[PDB]
Amino acid sequence: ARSITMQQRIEFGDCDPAGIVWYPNYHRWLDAASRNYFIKCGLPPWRQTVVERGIVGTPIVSCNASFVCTASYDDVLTIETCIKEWRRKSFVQRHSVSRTTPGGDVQLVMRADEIRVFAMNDGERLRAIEVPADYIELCS
Amino acid sequence: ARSITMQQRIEFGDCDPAGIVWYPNYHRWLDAASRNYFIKCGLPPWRQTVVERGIVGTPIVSCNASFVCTASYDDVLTIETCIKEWRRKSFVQRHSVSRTTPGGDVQLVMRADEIRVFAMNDGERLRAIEVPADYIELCS
Amino acid sequence: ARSITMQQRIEFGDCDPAGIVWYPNYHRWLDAASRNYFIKCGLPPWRQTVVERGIVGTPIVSCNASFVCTASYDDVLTIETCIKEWRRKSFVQRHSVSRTTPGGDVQLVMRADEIRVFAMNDGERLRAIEVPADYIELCS
Amino acid sequence: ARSITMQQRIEFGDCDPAGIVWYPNYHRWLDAASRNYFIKCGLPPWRQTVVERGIVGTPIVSCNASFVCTASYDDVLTIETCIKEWRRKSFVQRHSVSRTTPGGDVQLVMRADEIRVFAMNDGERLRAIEVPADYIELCS
Ligand SMILES: CC(C)(COP(=O)(O)OP(=O)(O)OC[C@H]1O[C@@H](n2cnc3c(N)ncnc32)[C@H](O)[C@@H]1OP(=O)(O)O)[C@@H](O)C(=O)NCCC(=O)NCCSCC(=O)c1ccc(O)cc1
Ligand SMILES: CC(C)(COP(=O)(O)OP(=O)(O)OC[C@H]1O[C@@H](n2cnc3c(N)ncnc32)[C@H](O)[C@@H]1OP(=O)(O)O)[C@@H](O)C(=O)NCCC(=O)NCCSCC(=O)c1ccc(O)cc1
Ligand SMILES: CC(C)(COP(=O)(O)OP(=O)(O)OC[C@H]1O[C@@H](n2cnc3c(N)ncnc32)[C@H](O)[C@@H]1OP(=O)(O)O)[C@@H](O)C(=O)NCCC(=O)NCCSCC(=O)c1ccc(O)cc1
Ligand SMILES: CC(C)(COP(=O)(O)OP(=O)(O)OC[C@H]1O[C@@H](n2cnc3c(N)ncnc32)[C@H](O)[C@@H]1OP(=O)(O)O)[C@@H](O)C(=O)NCCC(=O)NCCSCC(=O)c1ccc(O)cc1
Repeated sequence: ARSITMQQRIEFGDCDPAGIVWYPNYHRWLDAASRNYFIKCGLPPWRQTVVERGIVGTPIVSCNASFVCTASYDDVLTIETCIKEWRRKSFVQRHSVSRTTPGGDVQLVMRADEIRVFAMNDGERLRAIEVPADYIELCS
Repeated sequence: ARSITMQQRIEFGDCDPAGIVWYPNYHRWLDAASRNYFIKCGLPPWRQTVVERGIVGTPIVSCNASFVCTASYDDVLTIETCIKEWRRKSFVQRHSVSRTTPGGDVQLVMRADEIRVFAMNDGERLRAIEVPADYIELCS
Repeated sequence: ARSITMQQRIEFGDCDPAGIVWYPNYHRWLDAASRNYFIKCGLPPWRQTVVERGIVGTPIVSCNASFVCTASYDDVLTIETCIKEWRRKSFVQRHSVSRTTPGGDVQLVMRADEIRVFAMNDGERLRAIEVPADYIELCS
Repeated sequence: ARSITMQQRIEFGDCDPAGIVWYPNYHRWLDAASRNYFIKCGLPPWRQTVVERGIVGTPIVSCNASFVCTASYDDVLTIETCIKEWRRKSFVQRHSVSRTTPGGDVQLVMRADEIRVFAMNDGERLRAIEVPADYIELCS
């Protein structure tokens, strides 16, 4: 499937007392990579979609993640994101995070399969919508 | 199993432009609840265990999370944490996050099953260890 | 002046590789204490004020902070917040952060004087407003 | 003085319910720009300096910041960092954050003068040291 890649440098503050990336940081990066995928695919920013069609973004409903090896500040991560499956109102977005050894060897760092949905805010109530056909086309 | 509960107030800054908790924040809270469980169970802080026995903490190796309903600033979350299963070097730590409606009704917000391990830092290399028997006893 | 106090526990993830609170975390806490002051003083949540009168919150325009001593996970901080001065469209909000030694001795950890304003979002443009008289009264 | 520049893209999660960058995020970026300055100037990473000479990094002792205009997700910030003054054990590190209008016009977003020190961890006690002469030379 159509894959988008992005890089992410790890900062000192992104690490814990144990000297490695504090895990919630990976989710911050996964969230940026998720949105980056759609922006690169041609969708407008949520600020615009909300005005146009009520779409506030793609909130997450489920996640399955695995942490394979550690990473630390100064490491440059490479994130590869694709849509694994289009369902009805949901979609599975896969992210593979790697880093390179000075050997030119690519090591898998972590991976996550996120299940998200396009949604609208009906007043205070979040509500999922069927995946827009036009969006599927842009992402194909 | 032995369950520990803790509360967490959601702050304005913990929310996104869509006005609800930005997901990585739940993982920050899950991480605090994970450690809180061990502290409440009687283990010493990692600062001390590292000196004593080399244990740096309990890094995460895998996670399965589901987001059931939204939450926003001023909501007070209740997190319930327990150890679901002791394996060899790993353990499954379950966290249930809820909030209360003014109806006195308890709504499930999110849940996560985290797989972690007790580990040591051998120089720059993180390494898992068999779950310490003494720790299993404190947590029982 | 009217002072509001709140507590904040420091978490493992709130610390850096150097084992102490990573500074941006203090600002997260200062922001929560700022809002907590207004909530405790009786103002409604911004979600409501925006609908009622267009007020989105109190964005920061300036800050002067000093870090006196370190803090780490498990330390319980005590934050004291007050309004130091009401200007025209701005106000100076002071925050004093301390922690206690087991000696019953209170140590100053950090302090910050924040300059904020009540504001509205005119479309995409943030705009400060004269401090509402009713708010000054609630905070007095 | 020797100035180092770096870019920073603002993400959806870096914004608050008011749709603009939540302030503590600027400090995260200022901290990365501070370290980036030293790395670019040729100092080794703190992981190495701590082993070699005990230097854990450059903790902050004071800060004076001003927020000039707002920024939001997708905006690309440009951060310019330099050392404004070398004192004895401390130094003043200035950071100027800007963004560009599609007009090719550069708008100042925020600025901060941070006062930091090179330090060591003597056991649990952080301690400032006289600025290393060799470091001053690398940064010149
Ligand atoms: C999102 C929603 C309102 C959807 O509920 P709904 O309108 O009643 O519709 P429905 O239940 O049919 O769910 C829609 C789809 O999700 C699927 N789904 C929902 N939960 C799950 C799950 N646990 N596992 C698998 N699929 C799921 C569901 O099966 C359906 O898929 P499909 O069969 O149509 O293909 C409800 O699940 C909910 O509120 N969950 C909480 C969402 C939440 O708070 N997530 C955490 C914070 S989100 C804030 C955030 O970080 C963010 C980031 C980026 C961005 O662009 C926007 C937000
Ligand atoms: C942790 C480790 C070094 C373990 O590798 P190892 O020493 O070679 O040993 P091993 O592979 O046998 O794994 C140990 C156990 O984990 C189990 N395990 C590992 N991966 C998985 C997985 N994906 N699913 C299920 N079980 C798993 C494995 O089966 C074994 O369990 P058991 O059968 O003995 O009961 C390696 O998996 C690794 O480095 N993963 C990356 C860890 C990481 O970077 N996590 C994200 C950041 S952690 C920083 C953090 O946020 C933190 C928070 C709190 C705290 O207290 C400490 C840190
Ligand atoms: C806020 C504003 C639109 C105000 O501009 P304005 O409408 O043209 O009005 P004006 O310039 O007269 O400023 C209003 C007042 O601020 C005072 N002020 C502004 N800058 C300064 C400064 N550097 N030092 C001292 N006073 C200042 C100004 O003198 C006046 O005070 P007063 O004499 O009326 O008492 C403009 O300064 C601006 O956009 N600054 C950037 C704001 C920003 O992006 N802050 C960082 C992110 S804010 C997101 C956030 O974290 C947040 C947290 C909590 C919350 O409830 C809301 C948001
Ligand atoms: C840092 C220190 C131990 C220094 O105390 P000290 O060893 O007794 O020495 P001393 O008081 O003489 O201070 C050293 C210098 O700082 C100057 N200084 C200290 N406070 C101030 C202040 N408020 N305003 C101006 N200058 C100041 C002081 O005048 C002297 O400068 P100089 O005249 O020698 O040029 C003490 O001030 C302290 O613990 N402050 C708290 C530090 C803290 O917790 N900061 C917040 C978290 S730091 C965690 C972090 O985010 C981080 C980020 C990056 C990195 O690489 C490392 C850490």
